[PDB]
Amino acid sequence: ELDQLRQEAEQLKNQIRDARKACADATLSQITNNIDPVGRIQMRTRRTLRGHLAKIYAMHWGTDSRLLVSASQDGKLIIWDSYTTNKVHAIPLRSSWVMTCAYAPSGNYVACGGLDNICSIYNLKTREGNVRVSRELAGHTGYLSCCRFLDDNQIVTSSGDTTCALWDIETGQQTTTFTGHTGDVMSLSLAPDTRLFVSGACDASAKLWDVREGMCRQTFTGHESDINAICFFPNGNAFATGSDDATCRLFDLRADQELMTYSHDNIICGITSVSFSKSGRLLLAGYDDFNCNVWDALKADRAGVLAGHDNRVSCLGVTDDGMAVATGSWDSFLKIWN
Amino acid sequence: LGGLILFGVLGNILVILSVACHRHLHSVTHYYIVNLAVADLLLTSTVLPFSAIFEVLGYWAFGRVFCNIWAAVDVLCCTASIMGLCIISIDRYIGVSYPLRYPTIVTQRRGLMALLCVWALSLVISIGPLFGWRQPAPEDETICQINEEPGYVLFSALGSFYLPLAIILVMYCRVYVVAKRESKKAAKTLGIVVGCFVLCWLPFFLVMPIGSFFPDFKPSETVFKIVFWLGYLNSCINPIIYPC
Amino acid sequence: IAQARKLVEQLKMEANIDRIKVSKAAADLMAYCEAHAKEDPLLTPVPASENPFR
Amino acid sequence: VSAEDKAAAERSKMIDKNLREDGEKARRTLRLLLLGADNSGKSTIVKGIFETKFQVDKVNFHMFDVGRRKWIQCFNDVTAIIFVVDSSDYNRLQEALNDFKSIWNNRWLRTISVILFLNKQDLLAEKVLAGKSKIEDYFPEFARYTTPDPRVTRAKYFIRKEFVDISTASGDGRHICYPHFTCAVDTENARRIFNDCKDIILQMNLREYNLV
Amino acid sequence: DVQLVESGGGLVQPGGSRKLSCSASGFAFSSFGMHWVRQAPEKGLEWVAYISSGSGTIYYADTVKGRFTISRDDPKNTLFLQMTSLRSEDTAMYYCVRSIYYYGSSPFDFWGQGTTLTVSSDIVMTQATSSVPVTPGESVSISCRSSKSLLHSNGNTYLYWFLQRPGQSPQLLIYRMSNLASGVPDRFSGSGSGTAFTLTISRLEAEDVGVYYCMQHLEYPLTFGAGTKLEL
Ligand SMILES: CS(=O)(=O)Nc1c(O)ccc2c1CCC[C@@H]2C1=NCCN1
Repeated sequence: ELDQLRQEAEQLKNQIRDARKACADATLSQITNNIDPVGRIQMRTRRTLRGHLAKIYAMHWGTDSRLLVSASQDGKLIIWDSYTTNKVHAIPLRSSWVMTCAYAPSGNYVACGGLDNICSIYNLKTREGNVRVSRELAGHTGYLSCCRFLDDNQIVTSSGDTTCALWDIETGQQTTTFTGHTGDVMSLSLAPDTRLFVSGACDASAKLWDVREGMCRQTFTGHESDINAICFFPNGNAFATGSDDATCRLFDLRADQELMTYSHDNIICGITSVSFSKSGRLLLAGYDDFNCNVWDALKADRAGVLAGHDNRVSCLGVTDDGMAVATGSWDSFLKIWN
Repeated sequence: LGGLILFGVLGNILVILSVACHRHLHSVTHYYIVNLAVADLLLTSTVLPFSAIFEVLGYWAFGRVFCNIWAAVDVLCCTASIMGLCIISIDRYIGVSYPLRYPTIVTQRRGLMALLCVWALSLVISIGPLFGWRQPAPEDETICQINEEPGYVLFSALGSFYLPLAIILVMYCRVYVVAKRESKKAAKTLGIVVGCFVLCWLPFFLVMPIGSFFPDFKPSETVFKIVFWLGYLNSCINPIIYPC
Repeated sequence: IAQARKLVEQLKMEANIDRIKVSKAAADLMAYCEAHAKEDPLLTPVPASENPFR
Repeated sequence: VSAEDKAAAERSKMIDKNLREDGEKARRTLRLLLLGADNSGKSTIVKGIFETKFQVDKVNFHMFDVGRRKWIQCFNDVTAIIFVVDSSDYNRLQEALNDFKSIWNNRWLRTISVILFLNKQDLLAEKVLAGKSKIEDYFPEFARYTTPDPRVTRAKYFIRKEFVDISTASGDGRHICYPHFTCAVDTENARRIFNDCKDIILQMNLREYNLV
Repeated sequence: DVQLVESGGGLVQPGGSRKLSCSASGFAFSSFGMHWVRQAPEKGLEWVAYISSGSGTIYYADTVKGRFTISRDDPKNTLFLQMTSLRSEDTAMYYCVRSIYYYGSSPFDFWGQGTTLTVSSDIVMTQATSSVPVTPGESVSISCRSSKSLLHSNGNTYLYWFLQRPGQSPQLLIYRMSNLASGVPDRFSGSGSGTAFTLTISRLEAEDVGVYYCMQHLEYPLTFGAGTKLEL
């Protein structure tokens, strides 16, 4: 019985690989070979945010493209006004070990989590004038590595117990569980329509999940190490992953296969963060060699380097209007580039 | 001449910028390096150009009112630099003798107190001549002369070099004892650190009281200028070695 | 034993997805990138008057 | 430039002051990462994520026990790692050595010193005296090893020699292992951790001051 | 839950001294800036004084500067206004108003009750209308004018609208000329440009009668309007 099922699974994987091969006539490099190159891009540090006294792990932009939130080892979740570099809020965290933070699309809530296996959601708009914790989602049996808001009441989290979860903040219990990863899930990216999302794990695998039914639709492989970062294309028909093998990869949902690989012989260090520009032409990739790189997502050519951090770059995000890029690092400084 | 001023100002500005560029410089041991760099920057930016113009022209140009102030800012900057070296040595001694009690001994709201006390003592020493205790000024304003009043020379020289020197020597001897006990690398480093300070300041602070109290053994003007500029050399050299 | 059955069920579910050619998807991505070139403040420098971060 | 902007800036400065106060308060604590494995007795070495705080000589130590592949990079700035090994069980000794080698050669722990705690030495002595199980059965090198009861001392020194052989290889002196032998009824582990942390901080300060 | 009670007041001889107290409860009093605003027995609202969070900044109106001193005791959650040499023009009703200042905040959101006191250049805000008779269910508009443009270089138009119902303390309706205060029905809307603003209410209902005030927060001193009185 077990041998028959294993042989059937091998046959199914061979069929999937053959189907993917049959639907690969050209390549993204060949099609965009006659396109006009982006050229040289030189962003400069417009703002430098100081006030964190330890390594910064996560950073999320608000939907107004002006407020942002960052989380550090000092037990601090700081909400900054990026235009004037004014600390709008400073939230003390119950657990000093936090690896992720999120900003609600409405701007009324923030979220954080880490080695405590809890997702703490803090309400920012209270009559008392202080930021209080609104909810504490529990149920994951591993550390939380990412969390993203869908509404003011629904949040998707990825944990180190090889599972993802869609919660209900009002009730405080999981409404959907996403299983199928064998290693720890390190990142997740919500689709622009918020009907699907993608999760990358330590098994060098990315999975596309449908939020409604709650099952994996497509599985993407090709990395040779743990996937640390993942981000959706602006139109929601593709996504990009960064891994510890010093490579970035672009996968297409409709083609169900890899399109482009962004790597260089000089780079031998893993990617900690990844993001897309508003147009999707630029892929921002943060590395642990103390600097970030900009890739021409259609030509796989490095269009510029964001340097100015003296330690490992941990988080990297782009505003919804595409004005600026915020990059955090382990030197406790997060910078804004334009 | 000018090259020394440029080198010193560039080194001090670079040290100041580099300290603020990273948050690892949040401890008092970097505040002290910032204080030393600020003192040397102020010196090489304000005092040193006037001294070089004095050496080039050979006569005061800013006037008696505007050169008597130059005889006090120079003292203030030099004393501030020397006491900055002293507090750096004290901080290193406390950090070496008490490793895990250093944060609860050398604390902000106390390191800042030491930082302010250094400049307080520097200004107390330097406001001597400005309030009257100085030699009778010459009638000709085109000449500007140092304050060779024996009492002021003794007091300023003592409280500016000899009092800091004893503290530096004691603290660094204890640091050397601990370093050799806890385990030649420390010997060379401490030797360089002490030797730069001594070779730069001891000649001037030895030939000054000698000329002030023993006119028979008064040295020449050329060696006087050399030992005068050795302090400027110390100010220019401090950012080369102390941050590194 | 049930793990293998779940795995083969998942593989059968993922093997029924209809896949378009790589050329069509690449063309769609290129068209999306071209249609929004003028709306990307990072791709092309913005004059300092309209730049929020000076 | 605006009154509301000025008030917001004043609020930001107050937040900055509070953050610096909390950071200064938090700099006076030393954090230890407690590692090991089950049956090693790591929980009783000192009398989500588990935390413990103990004070000695007006110094506060925080020991964190998680439960070591991905999250361990979060502990790249701790003062020391307390590794606990159960030396009584020779069956798992090679597993413990492999785990210690993995911890020692980790890229995010290349500057962290390890305070090794060879736990349950009384059980090791009892097993050696009984003679039912022989170390040479699992480690063939014990046959020709001689100590610098004599048999218990020889076995203990052989185990410590194996761990120090793992440590000193590819160490370069940037972090030092501090082996110790401990029993369940021992009560001097806090003092040993205090002394080892003092040595670690002293070496850090000496390296900072460009000394030895 | 949020409550600002006031104590003191009463009859004061001219030239005397009096200390008004404002006790806070139900909110983080330490993080809120505080204002004292007085209303004459038959006139509009007059801004008296302001103390920042942490007592780092204090402002007074030129009418009371020198004679009034504002202070706060954070551990006791108390606000004090010490007044000396009280003239006969200082008889009013005093309110302590909380206001927190950060990006997107709503200053003057909560006003305390009133404490009575009977003693025996600046930007001018103009409310041309002094009384508008209206009927329920009919949309009306209140106009206000500014001598200087309240629009700032940062894009914010620092204009605030307040409603004082008969026998009740003022409450914030609209802040920064467009944003709607929390708890205020969507029947209120605010529009206008520099030096000319309007507040439009559609489907007027009961409990909306009373006085409407336009205040500017561009620069101290803070000045109110005359007050447009909507009556049935
Ligand atoms: C020797 S003194 O008692 O006259 N006062 C004093 C001082 O302590 C320290 C440096 C100095 C002076 C005076 C004259 C300027 C002299 C100096 N400035 C640059 C290097 N050397």
